[PDB]
Amino acid sequence: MYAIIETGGKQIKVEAGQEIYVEKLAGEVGDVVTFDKVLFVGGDSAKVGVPFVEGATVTAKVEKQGRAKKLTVYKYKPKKNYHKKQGHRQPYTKLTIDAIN
Amino acid sequence: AVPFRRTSKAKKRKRRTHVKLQLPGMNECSNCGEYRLSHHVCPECGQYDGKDV
Amino acid sequence: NRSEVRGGGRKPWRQKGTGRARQGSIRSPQWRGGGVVFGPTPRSYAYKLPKKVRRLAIKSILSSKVNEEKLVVLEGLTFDAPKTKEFAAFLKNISVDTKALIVVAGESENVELSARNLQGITVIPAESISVLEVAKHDKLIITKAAVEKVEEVL
Amino acid sequence: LHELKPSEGSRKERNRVGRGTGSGNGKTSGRGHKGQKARSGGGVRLG
Amino acid sequence: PRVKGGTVTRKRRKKIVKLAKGYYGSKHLLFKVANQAVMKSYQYAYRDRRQKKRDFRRLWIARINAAARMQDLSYSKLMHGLKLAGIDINRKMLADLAVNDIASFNTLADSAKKAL
Amino acid sequence: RTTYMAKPGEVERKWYVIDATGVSLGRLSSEVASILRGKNKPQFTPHIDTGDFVIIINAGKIGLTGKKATDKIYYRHSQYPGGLKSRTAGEMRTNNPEKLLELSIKGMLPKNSLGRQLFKKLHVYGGSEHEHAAQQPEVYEL
Amino acid sequence: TSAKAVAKTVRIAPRKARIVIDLIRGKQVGEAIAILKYTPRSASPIIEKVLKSAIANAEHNYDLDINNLVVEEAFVDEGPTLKRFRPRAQGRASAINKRTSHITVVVSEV
RNA sequence: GGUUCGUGGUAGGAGAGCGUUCUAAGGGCGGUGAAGUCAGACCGGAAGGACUGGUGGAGCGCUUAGAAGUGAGAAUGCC
RNA sequence: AUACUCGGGAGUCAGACUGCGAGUGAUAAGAUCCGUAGUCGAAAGGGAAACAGCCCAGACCACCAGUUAAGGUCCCCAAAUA
RNA sequence: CCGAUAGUGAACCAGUACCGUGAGGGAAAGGUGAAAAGCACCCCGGAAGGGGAGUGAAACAGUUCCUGAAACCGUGUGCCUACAAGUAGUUAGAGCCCGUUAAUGGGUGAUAGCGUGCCUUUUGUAGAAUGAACCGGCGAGUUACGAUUUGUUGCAAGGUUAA
Ligand SMILES: [Mg+2]
Ligand SMILES: [Mg+2]
Ligand SMILES: [Mg+2]
Ligand SMILES: [Mg+2]
Ligand SMILES: [Mg+2]
Ligand SMILES: [Mg+2]
Ligand SMILES: [Mg+2]
Ligand SMILES: [Mg+2]
Ligand SMILES: [Mg+2]
Ligand SMILES: [Mg+2]
Ligand SMILES: [Mg+2]
Ligand SMILES: [Mg+2]
Ligand SMILES: [Mg+2]
Ligand SMILES: [Mg+2]
Ligand SMILES: [Mg+2]
Ligand SMILES: [Mg+2]
Ligand SMILES: [Mg+2]
Ligand SMILES: [Mg+2]
Ligand SMILES: [Mg+2]
Ligand SMILES: [Mg+2]
Ligand SMILES: [Mg+2]
Ligand SMILES: [Mg+2]
Ligand SMILES: [Mg+2]
Ligand SMILES: [Mg+2]
Ligand SMILES: [Mg+2]
Ligand SMILES: [Mg+2]
Ligand SMILES: [Mg+2]
Ligand SMILES: [Mg+2]
Ligand SMILES: [Mg+2]
Ligand SMILES: [Mg+2]
Ligand SMILES: [Mg+2]
Ligand SMILES: [Mg+2]
Ligand SMILES: [Mg+2]
Ligand SMILES: [Zn+2]
Repeated sequence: MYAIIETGGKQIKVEAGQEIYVEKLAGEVGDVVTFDKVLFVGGDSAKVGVPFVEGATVTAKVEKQGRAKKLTVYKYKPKKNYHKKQGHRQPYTKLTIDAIN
Repeated sequence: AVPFRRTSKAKKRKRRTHVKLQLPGMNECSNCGEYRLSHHVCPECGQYDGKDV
Repeated sequence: NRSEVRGGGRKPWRQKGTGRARQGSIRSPQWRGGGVVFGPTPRSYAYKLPKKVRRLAIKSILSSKVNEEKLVVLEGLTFDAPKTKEFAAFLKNISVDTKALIVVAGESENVELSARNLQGITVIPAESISVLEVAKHDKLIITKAAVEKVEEVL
Repeated sequence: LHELKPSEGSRKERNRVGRGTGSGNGKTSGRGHKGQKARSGGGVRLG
Repeated sequence: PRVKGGTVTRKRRKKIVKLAKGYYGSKHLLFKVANQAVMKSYQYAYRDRRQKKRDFRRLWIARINAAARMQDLSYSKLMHGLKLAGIDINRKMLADLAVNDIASFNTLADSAKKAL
Repeated sequence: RTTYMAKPGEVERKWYVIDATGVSLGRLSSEVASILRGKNKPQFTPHIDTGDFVIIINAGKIGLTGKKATDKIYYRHSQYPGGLKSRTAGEMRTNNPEKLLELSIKGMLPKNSLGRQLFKKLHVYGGSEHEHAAQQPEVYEL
Repeated sequence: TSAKAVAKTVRIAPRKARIVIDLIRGKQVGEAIAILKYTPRSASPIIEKVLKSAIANAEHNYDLDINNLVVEEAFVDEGPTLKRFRPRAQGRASAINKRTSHITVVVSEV
């Protein structure tokens, strides 16, 4: 059994015991996160949300609050003496999925 | 008349694929026991193979 | 600059036709041994603030020594003969230990010589008490005789 | 002497022109393009 | 005091040359062409972060179109069906169902047919 | 992230036999180009080749609407001066129908190394018979 | 173990020396010497002495068997160039590079 | 501390900064290996900064402030 | 939700095309010269095959999320063989 | 204030070498080690050069000998490459090979999408306009004295000294 959940303005397919990186949630390293927004539930007896399957939660524990590997964002305009370097590290939250409901 | 662009290292190396020497055509003698050019006199023995000169 | 460097004078080659960059002197500043373009010229850096500011400053730095229990006041400070050992013994009695400015004013004699060969310690008559000299020294050791002289001016 | 803090606003850092385009005063160093006012010692007399 | 150019120039050029590692010939050795190559690599990477999002949505749509035509729907009918049905599953997710559990995708396409 | 990408040999390439009898040259061709590129499979990966093999039979009976039989000209240039030869679609359907469909379909495949691989999966026959019985080809309908 | 010999700063352009050194690289020392003997190049006698020095070094410093030796490495590195001038037409002088070579040969037992 | 409206940009105005050499003061590192140099998958929004290891064999950081020969890819630049 | 006044610092005084209104021209010019609006200049993105000046539309950074504009939906090539 | 392209043209037998009929022009070029302890002896070689042995903390300090960057030249080999149309990357991405400052790592890159160097100058330049062979060093708003305006500080109907 697997569920489709809406997190960080995105959707992800989650199976129990899977590790997922999402956009930064409120949480501490151990806190149990809940996902009320479950679009679909898989396996035997498929449940389709309209949208969201009424009273369906995916419970995950927070494994790491991190910033992704450094990206350099650089823009220039040839012949106009314009250049702009900017570093970026997108925050993320590592979750381990406990149970679909 | 003149090179429009400098030739790159890769391109220069590709042109030289063929600029090389061939191994000499040589074999060991019977008498001398040493190497010699076929169809030449062997100077180690001081003769033409086994045929004395 | 390019005028002061030896030689130059002639155009190294004709303006046109040689296929080279146009040049006016072998001492033009982009040339190896050429003149420097701006760079240091001898000048004075000296300047004084107004007298009242320079007075406020000496009064303030003194008050700051009193606010920090850094000013020690001696009844007198005299040595029978120049003896640095005696001077080092004196500083251990006062418990100075750090850098210290000693301000005397006549009567006191052989003090300058006694303390000339100590590394942190500087000795001045009371007339010469300057902001920078007080700033450069943790503790300020001043005789009563000196104190009167410093108050006479400020 | 190891914690001198001059009066806030009393000193500013001078502007150095012709040190790169990031500063905004690179290349033409504030003079714009060509004409008499772009030249060394260029500039018509006062009035 | 005189400040000679020392170390800072070498340190700055060598960083740029390192960012050109893997580039063909002179582009990974020489500061001037390395610097242009690196500037251009960043420009492409900025542009391709936008183009990557477009690229994947086109890939998902093609795969959904395939999976839906095996159910006698076109992509345009299926996505209309799901909108009417109220289902809000996005194309990345449908595309994954259409490859990994076609049984589930067929269930969603059933919901779509019902809404139409 | 997580989007599936077909690996070479992973997806099962099937053999299809398509009867061209009376279908527009295009219309036949656009459908086949899709089957070759593997656009009808959810496993479609743009950089791989997940598509099927196609045998076209009866290409001598392919359809040409209007006056295309006499007026659609196929051009070749040798790259010698004045070296432009021309054939009518009708003449070519009669004599080299294999070549007619190959030209038609080669224009609707990607113009790259992968597109050149796809074209090798196409087998056109003027008549009704092929020698690919060993590949157990399945009939396909348009 | 393996024996080295180098001829440092030989007057002989590296290119001219490399074209011959390429023939011996990996050969048995017996064969290599014959290749140098019957290869009619200016580099040949120079490379032969380096190769024979390598073999002497391998026989005297390391007691290796001179009947079981293959040329493991052989390379030519650029030495310091002698800069010369050739007077050309119209008073112009064109550069001449009298190039030098470091010829290294390494023999190994097998 | 939060709401709201913003954040394409040449000449150009405004601001805040990075780094270089030197001075002062303070506090440090260093033959148990300084600067330099080489390498790396580390850190910062940028200029940039570390850490580890090799080479090197004697000097060099840091903090606050000050002063400038203070930053190069282009000049048919000079060597 | 700007305006005005006074100060410090500028750059600009080669403009281009498109639409509309005129002149000059031949009711020619990617011509020239004004007026007026826009875009380019100094604007990346999508469309117009490619294409500064046209159509759509303004890039603070990240996302393998969504909706739309012009323009599109047989194949190249995303979407109707509606 | 400079620290060997700097500082004198000249740290070195430099106004030398060299150039010029002449007046005159005018360079390049510093660093073994604490100490020569400057490599006996053996070996290949005519020598040069090398390999051992030895000295030394070090000789990858070996008489132009502190360090020893880049261009450039080679040797070796992990991945790729002989149906391909390439501003050389970038995004997607198998396969193979690795294993780090251990973190949604490193090398390579079949194949797919996208993609007209940098600078200058221009209404407009991928430009069939300009400039640069490459690498390195050096190479351009400065100082003095006045003017003005902003900021800061002191004093204030006063403020301030110059020589
Ligand atoms: Mg003069
Ligand atoms: Mg030329
Ligand atoms: Mg000088
Ligand atoms: Mg500033
Ligand atoms: Mg400014
Ligand atoms: Mg600007
Ligand atoms: Mg510039
Ligand atoms: Mg200019
Ligand atoms: Mg102008
Ligand atoms: Mg102007
Ligand atoms: Mg969208
Ligand atoms: Mg003559
Ligand atoms: Mg914006
Ligand atoms: Mg802006
Ligand atoms: Mg230093
Ligand atoms: Mg400078
Ligand atoms: Mg240069
Ligand atoms: Mg016009
Ligand atoms: Mg108009
Ligand atoms: Mg302009
Ligand atoms: Mg645009
Ligand atoms: Mg386009
Ligand atoms: Mg442009
Ligand atoms: Mg839509
Ligand atoms: Mg399609
Ligand atoms: Mg000099
Ligand atoms: Mg030096
Ligand atoms: Mg050395
Ligand atoms: Mg072919
Ligand atoms: Mg091939
Ligand atoms: Mg060209
Ligand atoms: Mg040129
Ligand atoms: Mg002023
Ligand atoms: Zn014989």
